[PDB]
Amino acid sequence: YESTTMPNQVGIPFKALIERPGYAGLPLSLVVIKSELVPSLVQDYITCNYKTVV
Amino acid sequence: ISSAWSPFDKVIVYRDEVYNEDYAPYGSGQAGRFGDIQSRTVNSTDVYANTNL
Amino acid sequence: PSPYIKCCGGAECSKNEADYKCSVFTGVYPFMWGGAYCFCDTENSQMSEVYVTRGESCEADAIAYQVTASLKAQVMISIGELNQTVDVFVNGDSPARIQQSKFILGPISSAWSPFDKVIVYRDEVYNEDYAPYGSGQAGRFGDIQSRTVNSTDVYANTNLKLKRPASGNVVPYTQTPSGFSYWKKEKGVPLNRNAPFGCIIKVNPVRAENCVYGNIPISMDIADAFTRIDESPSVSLKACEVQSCTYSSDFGGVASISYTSNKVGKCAISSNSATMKDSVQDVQESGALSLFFATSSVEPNFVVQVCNARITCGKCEPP
Amino acid sequence: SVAHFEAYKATRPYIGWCADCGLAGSCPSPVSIEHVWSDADDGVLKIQVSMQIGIAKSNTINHAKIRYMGANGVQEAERSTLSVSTTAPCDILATMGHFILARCRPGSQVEVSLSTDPKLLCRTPFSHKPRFIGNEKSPAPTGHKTRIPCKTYSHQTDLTREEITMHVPPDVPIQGLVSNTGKSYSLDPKTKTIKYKCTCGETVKEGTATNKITLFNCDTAPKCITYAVDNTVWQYNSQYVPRSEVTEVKGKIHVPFPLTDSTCAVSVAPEPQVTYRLGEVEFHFHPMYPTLFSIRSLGKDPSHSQEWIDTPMSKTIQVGAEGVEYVWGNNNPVRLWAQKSSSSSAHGNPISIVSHYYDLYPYWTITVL
Repeated sequence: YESTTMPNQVGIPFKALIERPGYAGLPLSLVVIKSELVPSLVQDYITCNYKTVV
Repeated sequence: ISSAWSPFDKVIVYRDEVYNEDYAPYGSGQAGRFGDIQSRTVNSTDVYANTNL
Repeated sequence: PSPYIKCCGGAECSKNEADYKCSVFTGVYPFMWGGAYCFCDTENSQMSEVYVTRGESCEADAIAYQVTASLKAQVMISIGELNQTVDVFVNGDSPARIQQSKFILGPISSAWSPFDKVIVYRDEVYNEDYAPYGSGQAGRFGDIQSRTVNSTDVYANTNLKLKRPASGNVVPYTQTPSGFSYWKKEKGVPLNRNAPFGCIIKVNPVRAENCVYGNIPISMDIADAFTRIDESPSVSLKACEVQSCTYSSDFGGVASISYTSNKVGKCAISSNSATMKDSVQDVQESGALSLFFATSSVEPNFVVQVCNARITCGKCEPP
Repeated sequence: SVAHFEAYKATRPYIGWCADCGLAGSCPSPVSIEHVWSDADDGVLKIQVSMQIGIAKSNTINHAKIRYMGANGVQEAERSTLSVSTTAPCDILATMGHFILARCRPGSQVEVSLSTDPKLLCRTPFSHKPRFIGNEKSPAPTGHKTRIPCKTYSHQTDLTREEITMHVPPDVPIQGLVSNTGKSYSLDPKTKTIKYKCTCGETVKEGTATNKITLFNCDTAPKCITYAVDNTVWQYNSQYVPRSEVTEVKGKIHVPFPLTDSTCAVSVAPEPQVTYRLGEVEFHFHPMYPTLFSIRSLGKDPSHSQEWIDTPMSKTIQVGAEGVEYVWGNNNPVRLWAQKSSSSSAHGNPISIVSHYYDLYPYWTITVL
């Protein structure tokens, strides 16, 4: 039916074709191009240098 | 996910290169400390800081 | 949308939107009603279509937050000549100057905060956990996921059953209400009475008032020299009268302290071994004072001082 | 579009399928409910219908007139009666063109009807379930005790303010107009321009017809297709309008009545009588029409249960050193402390002991052990 655990290795061609009983064609080949960590941040403060005034 | 991780923590992201720095916010009082200038309104000149003159 | 017909053999949807479902029925309008609008009637096709659009009810109905709270105090400071309270953060060191005497408001040790994974409807803040990326599906909170409020495209899940016509009338279809509409009724349970040990969470300020937790270290360098002595009357005839004794303990202490003095001056009394009404206080000869207390139930014992001299009370406890 | 005049002209009105034509009988009705949407907590129904109210056919404004188009083409009609009815009467909040605002009662179906000159009605299932805001009502409700937040669809009409799309090039529904009379084909134009594509025909077999012709060797249906159509028509979907085109074009229409926050005035029941014991508080509920009650805490435990209190009962809820909060109806919370006989001076001792001469809390029963 389904379901494996692949390791995340870039550029490795992983072959899954686990499907229902009976011969099941049209396999999944999957390559990982990149993982992309998409940030979930809270802004604590903004800081930059300053203009001093007399 | 089986497990998830990021090497990020408290970070201060310069445009020169991201750098890993610790700090404690609202803790100004003194002439040191990373990120002594704290500004939150970008429509106002207020900054919380400690400086010496 | 109601049906669009394509004469004598159509093709499937290749219109797209934020979410789409599409079925192509073939051979339709078998007797027609003159809504064929084609030569064909024996081989016509109807491309039936549906799509999602995002409503105007995306105001705060509902927004999922991961909170870690920042700590704010409202301490009231009285130097005995400026009476002000000032809202100020307690994260680590916080120097504040009033008449160029140093105060530092230290950090409060929070046992827990009521703001966690919570859901906020605009009707009312509600305490309710979710699983991340749990919306766009049925059986779990939500049925529609939009990443930001401005995003006009959504991943939505709705059920529609389209059928072909088979009669002299014109289309069969049955349509169920939206998934979000089912959850609108459910809400959560109020975020207004969660967390033990104070914490009243009020919807409009989006914050939690009167939260008693831990100890607050405080440090100050304050100018109280002046000229020392700043007048210390010696004191005699020290007595404790206890009256007005009636059971309960969710209100303050009522003690009266009698003494007699041999000088007029000013002490700062009382300290923390008991609680006075007045902290800037004129101590005079024959000074009987009914005064108010407020620690006499955390610490029923009280060592009341009037300057140097002192005694122990109370005497009223359940017999 | 830009404005009320321009909007209404460019996206011509239209007839749609309505499967109630008398409360039974399925016909093209010129009144057809397109959609009912409710995003108001003021109970308001934004009903979309195919007639256009407050504009005439001459492209001028008369509240007395209304403009609709169906299989007699585009006509003006008089309006002096307009009603909506769930399963029981409704009050119309505001009406502007396509859109109707109404406050109705519960019902399984929603009926848009008139009787002045159209003399028809369309009734379509749309669910509107009970609306009970406050906790009291009264003959001719208007009561106030507490303001509650709500959301609503504006009273004011906007000449432009958001859009919705309309689409598919002119194709105006007909139900049958052509028939084989005798053994020849009699082309009826009626009172509109008719476009037909005919396999055969002696005179006409493609053209815009507005006269009567007889065509021999011709017959209705898969080989002679007639429909009346007139230009500059984008319609919004109905339920069961079929339409075919060879090209794909759109029109737009403006949306009066946007969603906006308000506050409503409602009465809830005044506070029930309280009876007091030594450190404990008891509520005796008075007769009133159902009030939702909360019994909560945040002082010592987070704890909460809810019930509708519909009938007189005494409930004992305990109040410790920390507060206890009772929320009754939609009113703001009352907080209550421990009332025994009031005050303290020194009660209790640092080595823990309990009130009066009881044995409970355990501080006397330890003594027994």
